[PDB]
Amino acid sequence: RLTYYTPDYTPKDTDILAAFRVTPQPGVPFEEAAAAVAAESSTGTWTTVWTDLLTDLDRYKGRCYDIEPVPGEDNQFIAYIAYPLDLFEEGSITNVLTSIVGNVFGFKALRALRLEDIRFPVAYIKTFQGPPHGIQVERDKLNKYGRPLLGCTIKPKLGLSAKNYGRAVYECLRGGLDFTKDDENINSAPFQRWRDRFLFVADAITKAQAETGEIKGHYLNVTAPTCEEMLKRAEYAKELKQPIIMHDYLTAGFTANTTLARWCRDNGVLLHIHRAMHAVIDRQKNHGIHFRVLAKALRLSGGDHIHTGTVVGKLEGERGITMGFVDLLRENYVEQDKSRGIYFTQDWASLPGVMAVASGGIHVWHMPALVEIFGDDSVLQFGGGTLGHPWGNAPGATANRVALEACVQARNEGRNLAREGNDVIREAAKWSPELAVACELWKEI
Amino acid sequence: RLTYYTPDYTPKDTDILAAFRVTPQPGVPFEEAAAAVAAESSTGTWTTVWTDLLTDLDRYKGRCYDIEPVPGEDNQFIAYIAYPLDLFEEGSITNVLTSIVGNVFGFKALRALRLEDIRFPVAYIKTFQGPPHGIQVERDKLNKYGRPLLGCTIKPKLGLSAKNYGRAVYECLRGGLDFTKDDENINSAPFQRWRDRFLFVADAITKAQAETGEIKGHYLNVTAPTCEEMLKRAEYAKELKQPIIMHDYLTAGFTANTTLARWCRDNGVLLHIHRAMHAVIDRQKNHGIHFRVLAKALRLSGGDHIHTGTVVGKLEGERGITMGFVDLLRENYVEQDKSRGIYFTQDWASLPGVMAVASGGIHVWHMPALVEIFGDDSVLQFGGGTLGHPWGNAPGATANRVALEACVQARNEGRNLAREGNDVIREAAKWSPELAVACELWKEIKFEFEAM
Amino acid sequence: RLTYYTPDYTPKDTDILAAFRVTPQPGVPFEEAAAAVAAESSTGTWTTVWTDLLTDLDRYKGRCYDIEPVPGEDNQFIAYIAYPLDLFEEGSITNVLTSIVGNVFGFKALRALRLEDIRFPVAYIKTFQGPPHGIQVERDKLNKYGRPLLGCTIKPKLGLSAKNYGRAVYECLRGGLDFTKDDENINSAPFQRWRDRFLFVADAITKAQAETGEIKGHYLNVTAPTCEEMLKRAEYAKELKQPIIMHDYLTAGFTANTTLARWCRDNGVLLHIHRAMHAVIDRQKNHGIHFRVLAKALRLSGGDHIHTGTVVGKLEGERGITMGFVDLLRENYVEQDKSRGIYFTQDWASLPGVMAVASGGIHVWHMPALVEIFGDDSVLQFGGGTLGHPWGNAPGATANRVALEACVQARNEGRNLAREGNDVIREAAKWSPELAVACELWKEI
Amino acid sequence: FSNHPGDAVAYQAWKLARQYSDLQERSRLIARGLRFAHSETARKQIEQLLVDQRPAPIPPFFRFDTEDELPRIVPVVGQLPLKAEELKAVPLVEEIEPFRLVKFSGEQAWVALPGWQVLLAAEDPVTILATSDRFPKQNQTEPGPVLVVVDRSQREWNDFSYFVVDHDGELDFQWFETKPEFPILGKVIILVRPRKDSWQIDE
Amino acid sequence: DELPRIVPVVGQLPLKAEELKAVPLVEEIEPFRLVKFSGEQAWVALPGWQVLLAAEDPVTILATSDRFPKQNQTEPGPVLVVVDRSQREWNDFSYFVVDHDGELDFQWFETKPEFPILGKVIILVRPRKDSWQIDE
Amino acid sequence: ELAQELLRKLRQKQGNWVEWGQAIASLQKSGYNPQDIFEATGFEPVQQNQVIVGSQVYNSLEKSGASAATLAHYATRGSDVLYELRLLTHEERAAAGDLTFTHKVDADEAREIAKAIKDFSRFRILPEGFSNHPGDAVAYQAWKLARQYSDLQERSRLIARGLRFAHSETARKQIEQLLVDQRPAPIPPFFRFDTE
Repeated sequence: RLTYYTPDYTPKDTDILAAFRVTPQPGVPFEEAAAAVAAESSTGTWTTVWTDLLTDLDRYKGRCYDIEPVPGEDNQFIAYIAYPLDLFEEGSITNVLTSIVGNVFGFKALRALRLEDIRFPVAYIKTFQGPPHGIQVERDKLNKYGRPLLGCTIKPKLGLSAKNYGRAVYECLRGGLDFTKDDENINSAPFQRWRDRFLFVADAITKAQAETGEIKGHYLNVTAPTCEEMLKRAEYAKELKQPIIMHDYLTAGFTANTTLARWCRDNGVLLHIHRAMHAVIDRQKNHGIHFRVLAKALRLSGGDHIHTGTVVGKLEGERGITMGFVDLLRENYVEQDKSRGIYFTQDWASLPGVMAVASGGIHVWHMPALVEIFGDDSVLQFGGGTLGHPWGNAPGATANRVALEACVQARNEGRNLAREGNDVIREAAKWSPELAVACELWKEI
Repeated sequence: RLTYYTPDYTPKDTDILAAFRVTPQPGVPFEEAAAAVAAESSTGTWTTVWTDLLTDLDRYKGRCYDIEPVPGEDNQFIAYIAYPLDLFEEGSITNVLTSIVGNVFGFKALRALRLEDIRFPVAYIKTFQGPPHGIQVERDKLNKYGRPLLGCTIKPKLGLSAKNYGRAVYECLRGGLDFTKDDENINSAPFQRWRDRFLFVADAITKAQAETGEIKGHYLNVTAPTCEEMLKRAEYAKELKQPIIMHDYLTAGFTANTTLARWCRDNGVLLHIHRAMHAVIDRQKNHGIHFRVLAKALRLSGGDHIHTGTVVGKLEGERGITMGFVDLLRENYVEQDKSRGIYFTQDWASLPGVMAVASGGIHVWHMPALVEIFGDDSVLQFGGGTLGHPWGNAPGATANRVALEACVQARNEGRNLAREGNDVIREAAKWSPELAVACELWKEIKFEFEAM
Repeated sequence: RLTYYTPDYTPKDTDILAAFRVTPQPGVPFEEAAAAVAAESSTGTWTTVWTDLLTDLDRYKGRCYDIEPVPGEDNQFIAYIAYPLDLFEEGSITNVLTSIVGNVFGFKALRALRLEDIRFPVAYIKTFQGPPHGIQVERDKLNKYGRPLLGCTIKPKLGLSAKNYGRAVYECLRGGLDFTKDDENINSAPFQRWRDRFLFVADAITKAQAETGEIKGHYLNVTAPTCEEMLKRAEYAKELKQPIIMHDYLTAGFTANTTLARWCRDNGVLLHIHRAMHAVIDRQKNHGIHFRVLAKALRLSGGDHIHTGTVVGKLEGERGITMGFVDLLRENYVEQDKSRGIYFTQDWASLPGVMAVASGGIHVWHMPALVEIFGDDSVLQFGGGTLGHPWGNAPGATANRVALEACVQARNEGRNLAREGNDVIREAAKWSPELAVACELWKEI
Repeated sequence: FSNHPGDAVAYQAWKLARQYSDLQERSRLIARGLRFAHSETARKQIEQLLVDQRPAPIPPFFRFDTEDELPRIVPVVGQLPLKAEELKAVPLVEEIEPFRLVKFSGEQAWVALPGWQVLLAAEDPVTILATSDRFPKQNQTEPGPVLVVVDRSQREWNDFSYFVVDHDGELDFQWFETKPEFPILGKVIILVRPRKDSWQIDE
Repeated sequence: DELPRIVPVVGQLPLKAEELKAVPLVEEIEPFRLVKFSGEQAWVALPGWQVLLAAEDPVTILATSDRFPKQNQTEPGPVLVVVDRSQREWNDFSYFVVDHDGELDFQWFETKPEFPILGKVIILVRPRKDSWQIDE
Repeated sequence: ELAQELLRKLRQKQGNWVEWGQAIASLQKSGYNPQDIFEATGFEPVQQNQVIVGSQVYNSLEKSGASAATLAHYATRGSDVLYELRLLTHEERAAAGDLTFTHKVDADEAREIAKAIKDFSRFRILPEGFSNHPGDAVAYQAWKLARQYSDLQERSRLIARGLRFAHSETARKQIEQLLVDQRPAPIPPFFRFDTE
């Protein structure tokens, strides 16, 4: 009711700020739409009651302080809303979401609505643990420095016995990769049960780490129907003295994931986050929540890895948007840059950073690009698209470690991966026959 | 890769079936697009390897068995996909979502994608507790039969002291309503801390119940950052002999809700579910997940109440859709009706029904329609739009209770609430001064019938 | 070594700031002394090692950013030091003290040194629970609004049986006071054991609260040799469904008190804080820590009451210093005011406030002054000096409730307590014979 | 801006300073640009940012959208009843790239329809304005106006669709069980009939 | 969703002042928003961008992007330009069509009645496959 | 005794809040406790205290010469604001009320003003160039606090306040002096007679 549009107002260092992309109905003035979004996120439609005469509670009103139309676009604007610190429960992403994205998406007066970014103030951030361990601490724990880490996707996705899964894991670890992945779908099921898979994967890890002299790990999927069961599975991994587990934070949810993250710091286990069912919420440019927010939320409700997708098959425009939230995940201070889709300067208050996980149909030939774009603080997940290596998993692994070591060596010398990227691999393939069969199987780019 | 489109295959009584609304990119044939969702939701887009000797894993192949173009639409179809029973973890909505809606919504080859319905088979349903208590079981726990239950929204939404909230709750219950809601956003906060709120709300329910001689209850919000904390608050509610609690299931998440629902059966506390952040997923007709599915999901990961919004300022297309999922929440068997948006016949295998909760801009004049549309099995939540009662909350309660008794009484005689609905409340206002002030505070409405 | 004096530096909103009153030795330049205080509080004397060539850790240096000589005084200055947020453990006053007041008081190069104030930044404050309950919440719990609360000191201090203590408590509660006090010395002892006193005090409370229709409480002293025992005693009070307990936070210490404060919020029991052995640390104007800091520390490591002493026998200068830290305990924003001894603006970030407890040789005649100076949010502790009431404890209580109700009534009408203060009581004494015997026993002022 | 590192840093600071529309918020970034700029061409670009004499307003650009399809302009032969002759007379439309213009000299009526895949697929489309009772009654709804689009280049028979036919010098829509000798002038591809206190949340 | 709109096209710039003024106002015939016309004309169907739908009298002109200020690095290309003839009040934040001694051009002056505002520029628009891989 | 009229009117929200304050105080003095009053009427004991003391403050506004704009406004809002002025005397309240009403002061800001006025009233011999008008008292606070800051940017909040609040022209100068940063009279090196 236009008490919620106050453009004079300067937002405080303690306020939570939201940037919604508002697409109002034809004939709806922007000033009203904006004031509706602040009133429905913060306080509600205000219900005047006899109590208002005695004492006023207006300090807890959220409010639109700026209204900026989107150029290039159809009757569209960015509502910049500011909520005070006292609205929110300390350490609860669950509440943040409940208040900010709770009801406001269900108007009729808007055609559509999308939350693009949240400014988490330092004094709110300091109430979260954040990642169980940082980028830094993870490298310390694993003794892996100066390069991206390499992970493996087991195939086929589903239907394998626990012992088979574990044998498939052994090879791909034995052949030079650092991690292996439990497929997101894989929680306990009739074809394969969660304890048998944990035991045999731990067998595999032990043997593969013994034979190779490198710390190995597998992202054991503790995702589960209940908190009881999630933690039961966490605890068995901890009992098998495992380095890392995983959790589908969106499907399981934020209350559940925040529990697990803190458990992860308490027991010193790494937490690999999968983002299943993100595309339901973050694809449509007119309506939803940009992954950018979901990535910030996962940084606060803890994670040590997060799937960020890939930027190999995507154009220059999306590339910059992808590498914006990757910076929000990994860096301590991220400057406001609206060309990259970052609507506020995010200062993280020395909260640890999450490693970005790249995945898709990537294979040896993509290596130079991935090392170039992302950098060292990342995880590269192979075996994701229609791609096999005809000799096995361990030869397939060798091909990608040799390839990654080659590009990382090359980059450190001063070689240009942007232009010599393909040359570096063919040179590497001359001495490594595992990379030679790989190079011939996929066309370079 | 077109081994996932098999229209000659008849689906099994044990299969989980999905109804995706596929909107392929122009140029992309329906057959490929149908078989993309089958492969990218069920098993991997097959990655052929040297192990084709060991690996005849065709059994775990989800598949499209019918392809049905949506009439009245721009190059759009329903993919009916069938997944076998063994894919899913028992009693796990979290897995059901991870498997079905996990990655398939992030294609490029589709413009958009919306999951309209899921057929949960009987054999899979038997692996879920479902609601902590039925509709019937709830009405027996409370001694409340033959009518809708009445709830109250505390205002203002945010900022009240714990003690204030409790004084507010005391009245609204004292004045004749059954329940009082704790706001969804109200979890522990610097202006109001949870243990204080819970304590004073309990002081109120005790008193109001004693004075009235009706079982009163408040939806205490155990929604919280961690399972540790959520259960801590459930336990304090339980320690205060509380009849009912509430929980923001989508925001908190299914893992955390299923825990709470089971805890709720173990301690015999009623569970009031709030659907905050539904409109993010369930609004755009081309992309997301229909609330229908999120309603079915909440019936499996448990709940006793669920908000269904309102059906009063919405047209007869959308009414049929809203009363299709209110049928899915409350009934045992729900026949396939595609006009209503029910894509599959759903047999619930005696799983308890959830009470539908109506909330919106509703006030005393909406009563006749609400009683007519929903029926007895529902909770009517007042105080929600731009509406106050200028005497206080208890007066505002009395108005609604007197109003509801009037209509329920009237319908039971044989009176038509469709036409005489407004007369029934007018008649009621003659003797009740609280309803009189209310009736004159809001404009009434009469009858603007339907056609189909 | 003068890398720690950087007066150009502007302190950040996230920094912890300290104000030391430095009294250096003759011949010691102020610039060095200041830089020594920052180097010994923050980092230490810096030990150069071969590691310094590779990576530099200078961001964690504390530093003097301002140096202001004290006028009126002998070779004296205020060193304003700024430490970054990352130095400190979240929620630990124990650490704050360990870092800031840990070693720096033990120089030879300084004659003396005193910590006058700490600026706790909002983003550090939000990591503390603070008081278990606020001023506001406490009034809600007790149903006592619009006036100071009244407490009683049992006499004699020591030597009474548990049952005697409880009978003495019954009367003083029965006669109109809100609280009674366990003497600070009283933890379990041969003459009286902690469970017997808790049981009989709870008997007394019940009966006195039944007969009078007012919520009563007693500050049961859970102070104890161990954390185990402290909590054991907390738990029995909780089992006796008691409203309030007490704790000598300085003698027991901050690790112990922070445990108890959080236990107090968890179980909804009020926490009355005694400040025994403050005068050891906060009396001497040249050396120590000003109570101002200790009061801030108690606001963070939780408390619901705190003894602030009295301002009846103390001159205009100390009065303003006393009422500065009382404002730091009770208000949300306190403006920098150096005439009152407040060296930084303290913004509390909606942390609940502590009620100030006034005590000393106060009696009925002091009431007008106490109500005037402190206000409603306070607790008035009678029976502290060489003062008895010859009829009993319950008549003595009646005298002070009647007196307080009279002054509070008077103040609300618009009467001036500053000038009619004495008149208000004599008027009240005409109808209350308990106040009449009291008025005649102590000379007015 | 040159490829000197100092220029590259000044360019970053430049690009980032342009999104801020208030001069106080632009101070950190200008101060950096000046500290770092190596060429004099760059240092000017930075210096420009100090003014707040009004600039060249950014013109109202909208984007060629390849995300959604574009509309098609369709010719309208008039309201039924009509002669075979009047539908034969409307020429094939040539859309002039790059903006899909349509130029025409005689008398004509036009409509802009949405870009529906069927309509884009049509080689030669034409509009006819009729009533809904020209086709079978579908549901209970009363006969209303309908806009009918036909493809004249689709004249091959089938039993599942409707066609425009030359009914002895008259236009008519009918369907066929058995393939006819009656002239078919086109195939019906689209039928279309003609085309608020709610700030209330759907809770 | 939105209604697409048919808009008249006066020809390719360069053009004369009368040519634009010779184009009649379009009457959209309900219920299907038809447009009947007798003389020689050119047309385009655009989307129903809310600003266009708002325009009481719109007209299209085909010009190049270098007729306006250079926005980003991209080379001068073709642009379709829409103007509302019923918006002829001056302001400093938009472009107009003016009276350039026997024809018009597009200009950004803030105080100009001397040259007539024929119309206001509302729209500028430039002219208008192997992956099932998933965003994981 | 029909005293149910008070309750009925209180329950039905007849009249303004000052009426309510007086009604409740009449009921209170007539043998009702605050829980009784809450059961019968919607007013919490905390709200009962707010309006009883608020109405007492309102009595002091009209009995000590508040403007008719102030008494008209505080008739139907601002009980919270008037509760913060309870600390001030019968006489002090009327001017304070005017000031709070003029400046559109919320309860938090009212508390701050009441402190500044109460601070000032303890001075026997008034600070030079400041009257005992509440506006002066607030400007004096802002003055005193601005003098400890030695850099002009840190002095901006406090000057802006002093100007907003200063009532006499003698005070407004004192505030205006603070704007310079021509060097002043250096504070001479005073040491203290030490009785310590």
